[PDB]
Amino acid sequence: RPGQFGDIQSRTPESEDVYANTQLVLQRPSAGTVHVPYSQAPSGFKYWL
Amino acid sequence: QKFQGRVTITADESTTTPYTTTPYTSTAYIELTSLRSEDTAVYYCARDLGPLTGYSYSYF
Amino acid sequence: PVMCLLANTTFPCSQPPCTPCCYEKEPEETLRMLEDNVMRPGYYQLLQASLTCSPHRQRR
Repeated sequence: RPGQFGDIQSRTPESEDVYANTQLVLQRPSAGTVHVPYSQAPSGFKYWL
Repeated sequence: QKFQGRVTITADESTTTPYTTTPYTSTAYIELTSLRSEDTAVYYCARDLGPLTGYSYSYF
Repeated sequence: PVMCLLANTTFPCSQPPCTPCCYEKEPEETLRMLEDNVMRPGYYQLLQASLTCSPHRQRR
């Protein structure tokens, strides 16, 4: 689950079988700017540390 | 010192909001007053980096 | 029009008390009006003519 330990998971330190549930949402750009804005829960690992 | 009090140089406020992600523009005007034949010339506006380059004197 | 105070004499507020080059001639005389015209509406007309309008030469 997002923003908690194990928000991203991987069966081994070399597997490509990534599971992730960061609840990433893309948001509408603004003011004639070219960029991509978004919202996601910050890394649940960085929090757990 | 030759042109002060002969001349008025002035400009129009371009935008007061903390924006312009649009292309920037600025507009200037010059008035010459009490004209004599010897004031005849071609006149150029030119861009100057003097203030941006640490308030140095100009190069155009 | 409207009328300035000089010391006893009066003059129209757009017009000078003394010219040409009002302050540049006589600083300690140009004191006389700026003592007491502070309450009057004409002060910024008198000040423009005396000290700023066209750097004491031609036209704005």
